[PDB]
Amino acid sequence: MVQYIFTPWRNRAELLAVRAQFYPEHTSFQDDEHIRSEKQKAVARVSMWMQRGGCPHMVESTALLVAAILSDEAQGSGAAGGYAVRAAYSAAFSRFVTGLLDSHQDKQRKQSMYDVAKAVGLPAAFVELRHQATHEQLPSLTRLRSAARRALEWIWWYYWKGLGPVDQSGWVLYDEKEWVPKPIGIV
Amino acid sequence: MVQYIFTPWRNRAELLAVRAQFYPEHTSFQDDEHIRSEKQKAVARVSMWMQRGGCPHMVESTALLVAAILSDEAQGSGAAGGYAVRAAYSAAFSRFVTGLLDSHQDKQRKQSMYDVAKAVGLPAAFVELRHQATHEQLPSLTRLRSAARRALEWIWWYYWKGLGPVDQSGWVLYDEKEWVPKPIGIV
Amino acid sequence: MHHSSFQPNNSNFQRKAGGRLVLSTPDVERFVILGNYGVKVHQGEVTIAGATLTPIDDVQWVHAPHCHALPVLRTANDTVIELLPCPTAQGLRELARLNPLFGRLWNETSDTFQIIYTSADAPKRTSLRELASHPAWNKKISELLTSTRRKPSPILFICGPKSSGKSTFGRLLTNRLMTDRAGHKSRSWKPVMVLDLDPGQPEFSPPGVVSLTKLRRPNLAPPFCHPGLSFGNEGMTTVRMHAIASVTPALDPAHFIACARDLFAYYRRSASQENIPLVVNTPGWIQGTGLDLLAELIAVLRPTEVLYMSEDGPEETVSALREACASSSTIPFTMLPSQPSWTPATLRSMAMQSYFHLSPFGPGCEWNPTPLTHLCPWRVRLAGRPDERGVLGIVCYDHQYAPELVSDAINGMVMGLVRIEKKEALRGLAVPGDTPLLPLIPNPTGSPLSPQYTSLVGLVLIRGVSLTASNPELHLLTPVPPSVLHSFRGDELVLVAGKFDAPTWAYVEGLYWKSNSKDEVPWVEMLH
Amino acid sequence: MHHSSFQPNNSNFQRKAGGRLVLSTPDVERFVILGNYGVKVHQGEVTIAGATLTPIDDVQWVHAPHCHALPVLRTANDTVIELLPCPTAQGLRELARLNPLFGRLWNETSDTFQIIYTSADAPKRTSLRELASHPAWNKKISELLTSTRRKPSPILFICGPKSSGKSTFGRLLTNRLMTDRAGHKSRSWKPVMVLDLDPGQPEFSPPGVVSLTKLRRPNLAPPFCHPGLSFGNEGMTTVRMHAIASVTPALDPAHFIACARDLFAYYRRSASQENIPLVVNTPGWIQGTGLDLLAELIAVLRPTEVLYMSEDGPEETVSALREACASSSTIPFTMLPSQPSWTPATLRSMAMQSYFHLSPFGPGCEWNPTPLTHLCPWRVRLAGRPDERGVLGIVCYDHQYAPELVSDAINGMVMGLVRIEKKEALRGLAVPGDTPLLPLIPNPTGSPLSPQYTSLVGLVLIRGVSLTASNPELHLLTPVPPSVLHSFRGDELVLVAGKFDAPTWAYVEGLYWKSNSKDEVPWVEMLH
Ligand SMILES: Nc1ncnc2c1ncn2[C@@H]1O[C@H](COP(=O)(O)OP(=O)(O)OP(O)(O)=S)[C@@H](O)[C@H]1O
Ligand SMILES: Nc1ncnc2c1ncn2[C@@H]1O[C@H](COP(=O)(O)OP(=O)(O)OP(O)(O)=S)[C@@H](O)[C@H]1O
Ligand SMILES: [Mg+2]
Ligand SMILES: [Mg+2]
Repeated sequence: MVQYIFTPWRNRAELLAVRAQFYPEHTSFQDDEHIRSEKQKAVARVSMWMQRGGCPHMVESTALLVAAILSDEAQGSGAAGGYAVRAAYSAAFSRFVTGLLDSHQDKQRKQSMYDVAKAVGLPAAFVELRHQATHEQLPSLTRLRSAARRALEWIWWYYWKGLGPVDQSGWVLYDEKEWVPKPIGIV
Repeated sequence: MVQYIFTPWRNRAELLAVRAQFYPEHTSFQDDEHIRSEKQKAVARVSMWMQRGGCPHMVESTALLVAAILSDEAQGSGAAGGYAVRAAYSAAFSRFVTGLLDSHQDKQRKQSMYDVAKAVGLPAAFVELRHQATHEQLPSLTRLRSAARRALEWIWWYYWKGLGPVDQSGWVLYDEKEWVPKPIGIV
Repeated sequence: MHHSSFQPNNSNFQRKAGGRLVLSTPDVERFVILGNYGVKVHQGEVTIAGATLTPIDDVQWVHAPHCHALPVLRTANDTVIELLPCPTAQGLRELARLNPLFGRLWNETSDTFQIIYTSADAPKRTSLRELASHPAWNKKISELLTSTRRKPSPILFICGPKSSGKSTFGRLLTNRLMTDRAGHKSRSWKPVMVLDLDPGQPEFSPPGVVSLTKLRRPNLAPPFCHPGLSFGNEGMTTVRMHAIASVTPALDPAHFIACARDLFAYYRRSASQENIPLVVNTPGWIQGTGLDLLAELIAVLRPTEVLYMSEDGPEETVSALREACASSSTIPFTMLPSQPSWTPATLRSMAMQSYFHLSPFGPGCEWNPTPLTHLCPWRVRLAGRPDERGVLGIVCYDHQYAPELVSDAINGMVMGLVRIEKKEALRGLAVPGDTPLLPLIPNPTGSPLSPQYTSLVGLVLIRGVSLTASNPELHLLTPVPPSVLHSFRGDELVLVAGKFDAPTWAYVEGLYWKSNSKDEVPWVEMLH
Repeated sequence: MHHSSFQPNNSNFQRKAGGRLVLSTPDVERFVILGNYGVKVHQGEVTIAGATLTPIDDVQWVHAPHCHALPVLRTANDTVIELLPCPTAQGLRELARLNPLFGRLWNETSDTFQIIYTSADAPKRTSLRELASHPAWNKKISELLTSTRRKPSPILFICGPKSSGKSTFGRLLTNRLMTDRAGHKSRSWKPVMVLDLDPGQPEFSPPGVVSLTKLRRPNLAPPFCHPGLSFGNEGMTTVRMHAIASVTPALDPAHFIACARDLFAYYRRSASQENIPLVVNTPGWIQGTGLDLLAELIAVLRPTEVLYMSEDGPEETVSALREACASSSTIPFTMLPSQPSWTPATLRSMAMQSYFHLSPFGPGCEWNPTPLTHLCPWRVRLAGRPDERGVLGIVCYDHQYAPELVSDAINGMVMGLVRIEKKEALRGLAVPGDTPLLPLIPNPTGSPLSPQYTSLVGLVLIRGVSLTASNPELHLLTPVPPSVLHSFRGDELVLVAGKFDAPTWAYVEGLYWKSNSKDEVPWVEMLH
């Protein structure tokens, strides 16, 4: 009965709900407010899942990207000065690319990053940006904005779309007479 | 006359002033306000220098770290949600470590990161964190806070302290009679 | 009778009576014995896995799991032994119905223990190692022992690179120091204390907990055959434990060293009167932060002798260690050989799973084979007063949480009951007030509760939180006996929730039991 | 007379008269000639670096810098040549007093040009290469030429990996297509247009600018010997330029391709009437984004023939190129050999420095050896009205700035005067109003001004901004003649400030001149 795969979410309804919150566009002043609110909550939720353990790399990367984008567009003395936002983007991006490439690799000695990248179907632009971002002088804000958004959509067509449709009286030993065996979690 | 080294600042007074703004502690509600204000301006200034070209790696790293720290401590609906800040830190840190190690390296084939790290005098903790941060599951907020602050002080004892003490009438061809040859920039 | 070769050797007349085996051997004879069995020598001298037994000694229960190196029994001249069957082992055996991993771990026969002969008595599709003591190891142990007998209470600091034999060697040291009985016209068995500073794969403790243990009888059993010990004669008792909620201390060095200090302190106090050596085994690092930790540990503890089980180790770590070791005025540092499957992860998991099934009370400790789901949880209240509520609150280590997330985040994981000794612990935290939401104790800093002021009272597994309409409460299940639980007034009791590595085995366990013996299980996704 | 061997060969009677050299050679004779010299054949046929000269042809000024491959002059039978001295070259020569890099770049003798013989006529501490045409290259050129003559206006797309010979080959193609004069009973010299899409190390343009050039005479001179051309017979004129403010287009592919379209459009228009081939040379990438750009370029331009100068290139790039090339219905793709110091950086810098010293008016263009500091800047006003102010504002590409920073940030760097043709350019930007602060034109997007609506009018160097008390103004210096500058009303003129790689040479230049001929210089730190 090896058909046991552990996930950190409670069930499929929780997983789908989060997906909805991240991408209101496909799933579908006050309107913008509500959207921002939901996105914040979604990010928080994903963070919790990460702590719990055993969370798909794609979900993590998605969370990161949305976090950066959300931070960037924030009026009200919270625009992070400029250099911060550029860092947030670079971090999320580098992690995302490194993850994908490392995962789909062979167990030979030293096969090249570009080869693997092409084989999986990842645009060479992303790989190039990754190499540049880490070593050769942190990218400009505009380039990061574009790359981030493209990355998000690509992720959607790679992972998330395959997850469904698109619509001392303080301690009292529990009474050994009115108890019924229920699984762990449910009340 | 090879004694010509190009810098992006105007002169030593500008360079020292920036240093002062970054570290009010050693150089020395309303007080906190003023300090935050100055730090913001300092970060902006450094960014400009970076664009101008030819800027020491240490200054860049310093700017990044201060940017992240500054973003983290911001009440007023600008606390960036949580996941953002953690990314900003990871980015600044990874860049800083990668820079130092890559610079002080030999022109042999494949000498190890740890060896170089020890030789330069960089605590193995930082290197370990770098490796973990990039690949193995983005670090917790607390660890990043501590590491960032330590990094800043270390940088101060490595670089910044060695920079001084511690206390159509729109186009009119300029009159060829009242002109005096001055260098580029001065008026 | 019973002839074979290459692994064991011939015995002689083996008289089976009432379920036990009386075997006589009139020459040096060595034989392996897989299973669960009690030894009670009648005449002569037998050496079993490090402990020498003679006529005037109580029965010793030995568990020999087919996973690790099966203990070998060597008898020195004309002796008669009586091998008894183990009772409590049957309860442990039944645990195989709740997780297939415990299935292939014992004798695949009928009785409790089956003697092993040449090559064909082995179980199917599984190899069968054997404990063998290198000449160096044995000689070194002899040297330490003779020195010890003419000195006071030595402290042995054992360390070295991963999978080298640190644990095995420690086992030998403990058993031999305890049981030795040289020229004194034997003696009695001199007690021995063990300090386990290995959160990763502990001993005498569940995973994720550091602890100090006091041993009277020999330790002839793996870690997953006695994780929890009767808190507070009795064989093995536990002095003090601390919850370092991780499986890799490299998340908060300060707390780790602090814990080390507190535990060693207590050791100092009790050791001072009745002379008793202390054997401490470290996690096992060589590069990075870990090496630094090892250095600091050597500095704080100031061990009499340091044993590095590598002899071909990296020059950097050996050098660093030698420097630190040399620094504390003088410290003998000697290197010893080593020797080159079940990964640490699975072993750790087994330890944890075993712990929760421990029954709430030669024998050592019974096991209750009924699944966790079927048990009756403890119903703790949450809206009371700060003195008649039950749990004082919930603290979090290395990671905070928003209010809404907390209920879903905590539920399901493993936590630890932490008893506050002196009020000087929660000084600085905004302790909740009587007043519906979980009494989360905000801790912006991140750092854990000071070790000098709080202690662990055994891990706790949450199985359901229902805080609605008018009665906030938690349903949690623990192995801790009711006696201790009731005697704490509720005010001095905080709940710590950290990492611990989510008890994945727990959820599935119910399903396995139901299927083997012969539905919207949260977190577990069935592949249909 | 004048005998030697291995590099040149004997001449015959060399009669020196009035400063020129009349040399007769009655056999195939090849000789190198370093320096600056004008050729004017009297009888016969001479082949010089790709162009065939005969009696009925005007004097051709040739600059042969000791840096690149010195042109070789081969004469085909009994001919008489007259080598004239170059005048304007003297002005260029004096530039060595403003930067030592231009010092070691010519004949280290007395006159303007010195013939070279066996090995000892070479200057000290410097090697001396030589242009040699491989048989393959020459044969291929012949094939293209014969095909061209019996067809209309072909488009040759030259590309390949770095340092392979793309530029050199292009030079050959241009010179031969232009001057060839096969069996038609010679002709006249058929014009040729060149499209330079190499921001990195351009030709007929300063660095950081893409441009379309129209050539009448042969191009026998490196890039740093004619960067700027008389905007708007005359030898070399410039049709249109665009400011891609970088030295690596991989900062905004969209703009780059857009520029390519606009320029090619104009080419299409002018080419349509008078048949004229177009030779385009690309930057030279193989991996990453660059390869994609090359693909798109091939698609948009639809070249008649593609030449890949590698023959041993990486399989990935060759394959990719072949796919793209094949896609546009049919496109002949042929590979050619190559062959394996002054790095691109320094060469680029030299180009830029040369540009600003160009005198404001096969000969070509004079050079003014007076340092930039000594010149008189142009005083442009900043607080006027949106029609009588001078510069409409300052835009920034790929990076924004706060108000305070801008004044210090802009000052010192290189920018570009951009003329607005149609008002449809600044549509979307919050254009400043008359009203003291610099009229910064906010551009949140980041993207540059559309190419279809704006053009570049030559780079500008800022030497001082003083916006205080009541008279905001800028002091800037450019090579652009006053005639064009005045004729633009001021309203249709925006200033673009991007990257360009800071003109480090500018600041130091004043100091060098003062010292060689024989104080708080900003940005330059003297090592004392
Ligand atoms: N001489 C030996 N005889 C029998 N088994 C041995 C011997 N030396 C090593 N082993 C085996 O080595 C394995 C590792 O034993 P340990 O003592 O746990 O080593 P370790 O380095 O403590 O492992 P970790 O990483 O600390 S959990 C065991 O399964 C033993 O069976
Ligand atoms: N057959 C040749 N004869 C003489 N010089 C040659 C020959 N082939 C290559 N070279 C040299 O090759 C060098 C590079 O010439 P280019 O034509 O600029 O190559 P390139 O690939 O265009 O360089 P970049 O990267 O594009 S600036 C020049 O300095 C030439 O002197
Ligand atoms: Mg071990
Ligand atoms: Mg070239």
